[PDB]
Formats: sequence, structure tokens, C-alpha cells
Amino acid sequence: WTATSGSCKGRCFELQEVGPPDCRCDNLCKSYSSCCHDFDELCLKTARGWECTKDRCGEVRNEENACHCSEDCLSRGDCCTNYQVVCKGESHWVDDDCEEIKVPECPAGFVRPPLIIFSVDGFRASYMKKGSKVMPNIEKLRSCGTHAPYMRPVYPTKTFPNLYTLATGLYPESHGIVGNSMYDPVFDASFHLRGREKFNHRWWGGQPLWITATKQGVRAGTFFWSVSIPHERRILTILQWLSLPDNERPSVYAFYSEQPDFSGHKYGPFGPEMTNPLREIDKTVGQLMDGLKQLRLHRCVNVIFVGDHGMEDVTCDRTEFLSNYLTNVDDITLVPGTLGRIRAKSINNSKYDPKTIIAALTCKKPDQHFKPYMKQHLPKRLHYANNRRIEDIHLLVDRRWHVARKPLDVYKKCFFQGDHGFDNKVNSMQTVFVGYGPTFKYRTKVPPFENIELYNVMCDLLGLKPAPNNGTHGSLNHLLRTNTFRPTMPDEVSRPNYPGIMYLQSEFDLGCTCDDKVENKLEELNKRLHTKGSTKERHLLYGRPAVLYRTSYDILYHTDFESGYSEIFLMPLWTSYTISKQAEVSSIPEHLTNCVRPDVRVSPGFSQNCLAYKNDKQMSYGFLFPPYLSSSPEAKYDAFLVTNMVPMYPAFKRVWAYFQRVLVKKYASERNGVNVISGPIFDYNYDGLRDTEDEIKQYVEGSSIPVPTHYYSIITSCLDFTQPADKCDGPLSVSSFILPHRPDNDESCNSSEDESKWVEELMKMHTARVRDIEHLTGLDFYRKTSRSYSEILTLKTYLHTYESE
Ligand SMILES: *[C@@H]1O[C@H](CO)[C@@H](O[C@@H]2O[C@H](CO)[C@@H](O[C@@H]3O[C@H](CO[C@H]4O[C@H](CO)[C@@H](O)[C@H](O[C@H]5O[C@H](CO)[C@@H](O)[C@H](O)[C@@H]5O[C@H]5O[C@H](CO)[C@@H](O)[C@H](O)[C@@H]5O)[C@@H]4O)[C@@H](O)[C@H](O[C@H]4O[C@H](CO)[C@@H](O)[C@H](O)[C@@H]4O[C@H]4O[C@H](CO)[C@@H](O)[C@H](O)[C@@H]4O)[C@@H]3O)[C@H](O)[C@H]2NC(C)=O)[C@H](O)[C@H]1NC(C)=O
Ligand SMILES: Cc1nnn(Cc2cc(C(F)(F)F)ccc2CCC(=O)N2CCN(c3ccc(S(N)(=O)=O)cc3F)CC2)n1
Ligand SMILES: [Ca+2]
Ligand SMILES: [Ca+2]
Ligand SMILES: [Cl-]
Ligand code: NA
Ligand code: NA
Ligand SMILES: [Zn+2]
Repeated sequence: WTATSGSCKGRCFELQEVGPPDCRCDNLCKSYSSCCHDFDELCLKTARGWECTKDRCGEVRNEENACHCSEDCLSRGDCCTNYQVVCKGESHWVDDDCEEIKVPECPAGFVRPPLIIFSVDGFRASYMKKGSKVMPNIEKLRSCGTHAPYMRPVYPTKTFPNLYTLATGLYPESHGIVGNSMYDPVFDASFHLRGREKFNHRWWGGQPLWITATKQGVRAGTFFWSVSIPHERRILTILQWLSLPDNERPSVYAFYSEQPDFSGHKYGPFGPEMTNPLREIDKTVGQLMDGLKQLRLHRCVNVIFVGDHGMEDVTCDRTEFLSNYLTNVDDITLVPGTLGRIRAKSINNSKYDPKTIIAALTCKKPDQHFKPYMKQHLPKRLHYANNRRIEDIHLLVDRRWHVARKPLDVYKKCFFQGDHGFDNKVNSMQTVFVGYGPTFKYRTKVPPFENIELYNVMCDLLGLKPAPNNGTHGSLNHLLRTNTFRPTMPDEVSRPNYPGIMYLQSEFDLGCTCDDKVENKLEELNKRLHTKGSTKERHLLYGRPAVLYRTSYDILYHTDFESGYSEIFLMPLWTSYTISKQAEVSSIPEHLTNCVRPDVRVSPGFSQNCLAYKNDKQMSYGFLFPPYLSSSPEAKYDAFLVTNMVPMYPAFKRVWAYFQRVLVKKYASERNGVNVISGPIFDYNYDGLRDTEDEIKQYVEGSSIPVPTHYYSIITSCLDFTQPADKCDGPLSVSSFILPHRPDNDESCNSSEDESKWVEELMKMHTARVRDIEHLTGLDFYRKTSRSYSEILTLKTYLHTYESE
């Protein structure tokens, strides 16, 4: 019930919410059908439109008008945004030259520069260049302030997950808005864009910026706008709140535009019909900036211009139908479109089987335009699994396509020419970031970054402590003139042991063999120095990784590589080696094919054994430092130490051996040397965080040797490739991956072909940030470089995407 006979007189766009049944006058009352009877008349005035004209200048105030051009409008804070231009000979903000804002220039009574977030739906990154001729105000923000060539959204690249990620700094698996449509099996309730379930607070986790602000004493405008409120009235409302008295005035505001997304779905991302929505959005930015200029706030407020996701060409004919693959199509529920999520239609059917659905959807048609995954197998960079609202079975849809359950779903629903939701590394899905104001830098371009980082920066802009989130605070310090956050590196929790030679060969009973009994004081002191760390500066270039949890591990040195060997997991946590551009690849010699050698620094009890692999018919082994890249025949024996061995499915060994034999030397050639850190990851509860021992679900049969869910590598070189990786004076360059450790290559449809045709494609799909690996291992890399810590945090958030420009 709403008692809609209250009044909005003196309450239009009130900031505090009034509870049912009393009627509301806030910017969300329409969406709840709860506005007072006189909300339209009082709060949504339209008379005489949105612009002053010469003949209105100096008019007698008429309270009916949408906005005013009477002499008293400046002190009332309700002039039309163009009032000073039409009536007082002033210029539009866009016509003024840009001039560096070195210090905030704020009216007295302003405690801090306000922040205005101007959010645009479906604004594809490339619109900034391609539409620049019809967007002069946006182009002035971009060229005079701080801009990125693009900003990466979160997956799925849909509105609700992304706007709420912008507001919280959280991945959708953590904040709970994992799609525009969701079923929660614990609530037994469905969330949809249409209707009332979405307003229930139980769906929305984390802490959005307006709550962070309010908890810390910083007042916030209400961020949400009902769709029927015209944009001109939204801008006027913001400008009116900015005229409130000091103690009542908010410091943070949001504007939202449904465009250009609305027209992009109808016309495609570059339909000729898209020029006018871009012009209209630019005009709205111009009203805001003119309005700030009237209030003397145009060199006081920080403005962020930001989008939720881009837009791709998608039409009805590019739809795959599950009815062309599955026999049982009526036994499933599909969430369809630019991603798929599948679950059982009925929980009472125990002849539903995910294994059979996946197999029926795998590589079944030559050009197939989607790929099925159990969610724990999705690329870890998507961070899309740890939530009960994410169905176990997921379809990753190719850009430009849809999936649907049956043809009748698509013609009983062609209209549309645009859509979005695909993998967040797809170029068409990228969106925009510009920051302009006293706290942002002047005429500065910054590299692309992820939208999960912005909440921390918005908190820095407002002097707030951010709630715990998934940004890396400090990684965006290079966007800011001041208010930077100066983090300190985490403290190491476990210090390593440095074992020497402590065991005789006969103490080991591992079932391993090696033909190594090939028997010099010159060369002998030398090999002793290598085991004590004499080449360590060449192979460990950025210091040893720090171990941020409690565990027992050993540093082991070798001529060609250094490792941190876990006595608990029986294998290295990390293995670090440098490969110069001059390095040569060699074979594994015949007599060494099955060689595994006890390591006399590490007890039998803290070693793997060969018998376990012999007996486990599913599981084989590989090595972390590759024997192919040994510096000499004699050094190569170190690569067969049992402390360099790790468990690998034979199907995974295909991928790993090709990476190590072919790709590393390719990278060294191209990048002028590389330093590689490789290791295992265990994430059996798919939470993106390092597993403890009692979470491990699989061991090499009959043993305590844990099986990794993934293998990573971090591949670092000099950004100035004219300097070799091991003698780099300035910034670094990194690419990394987290490969899933699977017992088949069903993910790669062309895996019967030579590895040259499919392995690197797989690795690109599983590209990762160094920070993703940090979460999954509890290790902290790049501890000892020449570089500032914020620069290193930016390097750790980099993702190498393998998209063109
Ligand atoms: C990205 O950043 C985020 C934020 O930093 C990281 O997420 C944090 O990760 C921590 C570990 O996974 C986690 O800390 C746990 O908190 C538990 C208390 O939880 C409530 O309180 C917080 C704070 O206000 C709150 O935000 C939580 O919100 C979640 O849950 C509600 C729904 O109930 C949602 O609305 C909301 O969206 C959010 O859901 C997400 O997180 C949960 C897990 O908390 C998932 O289940 C969801 O799928 C979704 O992703 C809560 O309201 C606390 O209980 C935990 O302690 C347990 O484990 C420790 C080990 O130290 C042990 O001492 C205890 O025994 C205890 O276990 C007991 O319970 C078990 C379960 O019943 C049981 O098995 C045992 O036998 C025991 O009885 C733990 O400290 C923190 O909640 C989240 N925060 C958020 C906001 O998500 C995230 O990791 C980052 N991601 C990456 C990749 O880095
Ligand atoms: C979601 C979400 N999370 N946080 N916020 C708040 C937020 C955060 C941020 C920012 F600062 F974070 F950037 C910036 C702006 C906003 C306000 C967004 C807003 O006013 N709307 C209401 C209209 N919405 C909407 C879209 C489409 C349809 S449909 N399918 O029926 O056409 C129905 C809808 F209700 C989009 C959200 N929105
Ligand atoms: Ca959107
Ligand atoms: Ca885990
Ligand atoms: Cl969805
Ligand atoms: Na085996
Ligand atoms: Na295959
Ligand atoms: Zn859309």
C-alpha cells in the first residue's frame, strides 16, 4: 500500500527515503509506483523547456517553468543551464580554452571537491575517437583531463553486474549481481530487470560507494534515476542539490544515461542512427558543465565520465540452438543470449546429468559459435564461479552470436542489431573512462585498466576508506595529481630454509632411476657455488617471491634456476629462471628420458616418489624448469631432480611440453630475453584463493602428492626491448597465464592437430594478471626492483589480452 494523498510540496527530489505507506518524492518514487499525487505537477515541470532565450532574460519569476531566467535564479540555484550564456554574455564551458586546474578553486563552505560520476550505458570505447567530431564537450573532458584509451568491464558484460562492480570494487561473484537475470536456489527466488524482486536488499552484497560515503560522514546524492525522468531534469536536480546549504549538500553524485545502449541494441554499434544519441549525450555533458560553470564549480568538482560495457553487432540469424544438440532440451532451463547458463528444469528429475549435457555440447559442429564449460573450468581471469547463483554449466558465446534453447524463443520473443555480454577481453565490449578536475592529472593518457579498480580511486577522491574489495589500491595512483594512496608491501609471513647437502643417495627409496653415474677440482668448486646461489642474480631478477601465509619451504639453487620448494605440498610453490635471447634449445638425451634424481638437500619424507606415478594410470609428471633449456649437458641433470617434478595428466603434458620446448624460446627471441616464474595452483573450491591442505580433492593415487588444478607462468622482460631482460634499467613488461590442469583437451576442438595449431590459442584464452596468481598462491612477486611500488602494482594488474587495437 501507498497513501498517495501526502504532498511533495518543498520535498522535490528529497534525499532521505520515507518508508511505506507514506508517499515519496525521491528520484526513485516512479519505479516503486509510490510518488505523491502532486509529484508530476511540482517536481517534473516542463513548461517552456530547458533553455533560456533572449526574451526570457530578466523575466518575472514564474514558478511553473521547468527552469528560470529571472534575475533571482542564480541565488535560487535553478537557472536553465545556459542562463549566463544567453543573458549575461558568458561563453559555454566547451568554448573556453583548457587551463590546468592546479589547485581546487571552490566557493567558500566547500569542505572538499565534490565528485560527479556521469555514467553512460553501452558506451563503446571506440566511440571516443570515432564520434569525437560530434561530441565536443566529451572531447574537451578527454583531451584536457586524464583518460584511458579504454576501460575493461567485468564479465558478463551486462549493465547490472557492471554498474554494481563500478559502485563496489567487487567481482560479480562476490557482490552477487552475477547477471541481469538470476535464480537463487537458497532463496528460491528469481531476479529480473522487470519487476519488484530486484529491489529486495538480499541480492545486493558488498558496500557500494554511496553507503561507504554515508557511513563515514560524507553525504551522497541518490544514484538511481527512474527512466521517465528526462535527462535535463536529472542534471537540474544535481545542480540544485549542489546549491543546498553546506551542512545539507552532498559531496558525491551520479548521473545515468540509458543511451547510447538503447539505440545500439536497435541499430548496431555504428549504425548511422547512432550519431544523434552521441550528440544528445554530449549536449547533456555540456548542460552539466555550463551549470557547474554558473555555480563557480567548474574548477572545483571532479567529474568521471565512465561506461558500463560496449556494444557488438549481433542479429537474430546468428543464433545457435541447443535443440540442435541436445535430445532432452525440455529438461533444461537456459539463461540465453550472449552467454548461456544451464540448470535442470526440475530438481525432481534424477535422470538429468551435467556430464552428458556438456559432452553433447562439445565440439559437435565444425563452426560451432559457443563453447561449454563447467564453471570451475572457465578462464580464471573471468572470476566467474564462486556464487550459488552462477549455474554449474556455462556457455561462452563467440562475439557476434547468440545462444537460445529452441528457434521459437527467437521469433516468439528480426528486430535488433546490437548486443553485449561477451567475454570481457573482447574489443567491442570495452568501454570508457575520463576523469577531469583538480584531483585528476592534466592532459594525461593512462594505460587501459579494469573497472574493479575505480571504487578505490572514488574513495581516494572523497577522502574515504574503501570497504574490502577486489581492486589493488595504489595501482591507479598515476591517474591522480594528489590524494594518492601510498601502500606498503605486505610483510613476508614464512621465511625459507636454505638446506645444504644432508642426505645420502641410499637413504631414498623412491622407485626412481637415472643413468647419471658419469664421473675435477676446477669445475667442482664451481658447481658448489651454483648450489649456494652464485647465478641467483641472473635467474631471480626481481627478488624472491614472499610467502604470505604460514608454511614450511626451502630455497633451492641451481645453475639454471632457483625454486621455493614446499615441504607440505611436496613440490615448488614457484620456480624462477631467465632465458636470454641467445639461449639454445636442446633435446632430452636418450639415456635421460625417464631420469628422476633424488635431491640430497631434501629428506626422502618430504620428496615425491616415482612409484606413485608408475601406479597411477591416469597421471604422469612434468618439470617446472624445462630440461630443454639447460645451459649445458652437465647442468641438465639438475632439471631431473625430484624437487623440480610436478604431477601432470598426459593430455596436459602436450600443452606444457610445447610451451617449454617452443614458446619460451620464442618469447625470449621476441622480447630480448625473458624471466619466467612457473608453479602449481590449487583452487578446488574455485574461490580464486589459494587452497589450504584440507581442501585438496585429488592426490596422485596412493600418495600424499596433491594434484594442482592449474599451472601458471609469469613471463617478465624489459619494456624497452633494446635492453635484455637481465640488464633492464626502467619499466618492465609482463604477460602471464593460469592454464587449467585438465585430463583431456576437450576445450581445444583442434587438439588432434600439431600443438602449433592450438596450444598458444589455449594459452591466450587463459591469460592472467600477476595479481590473479598472487591470490591463487599467497605469494607476492616483484619485491626487489628499481621501480616505485605503485608502478609495480600497476604492472601486477596488467592483463595481456591478445586483441588487436
Ligand atoms: C574479492 O574481494 C572480496 C572482499 O574482500 C573477497 O571476499 C571476501 O573473502 C573472504 C573469504 O572467501 C570472506 O571472509 C569470510 O567472511 C564470512 C562472513 O561473511 C559475511 O560477512 C561479510 C562482511 O560484512 C560479508 O560481506 C559477507 O557477504 C557475502 O555473503 C552474502 C550472502 O550471505 C552476500 O550478500 C554477499 O554477496 C557475499 O557473498 C559472497 O561471499 C561468500 C563468502 O562470505 C560466498 O559464499 C558467496 O558465494 C559470494 O561470493 C557475509 O554476509 C566468514 O564466515 C568466513 O569465516 C569462515 O572461514 C574461516 C577461515 O578463516 C573460519 O575461521 C570459520 O570457521 C568460518 O567457517 C565457518 O563457516 C563455513 C560455511 O558455513 C563452514 O564450512 C565452517 O565449518 C565454519 O562454521 C570468512 O572470513 C568475505 O566474506 C568475502 N567478502 C565478500 C564481500 O565477498 C574475495 O575473496 C575477493 N576475491 C579475490 C579472488 O581475491
Ligand atoms: C545496477 C546498479 N548498481 N548500482 N547502480 C547505481 C549506479 C552506479 C553508478 C556507478 F557509480 F557505480 F558508476 C552509476 C549510476 C548508477 C545509477 C544507475 C541507474 O539509475 N539505473 C536505474 C535504471 N537501470 C535499469 C536499466 C535498464 C532497465 S530495462 N532492462 O528494464 O531497460 C531497467 C533498469 F532499472 C540502470 C540503473 N546501478
Ligand atoms: Ca548497460
Ligand atoms: Ca581456493
Ligand atoms: Cl544475464
Ligand atoms: Na602414471
Ligand atoms: Na580436443
Ligand atoms: Zn544493453
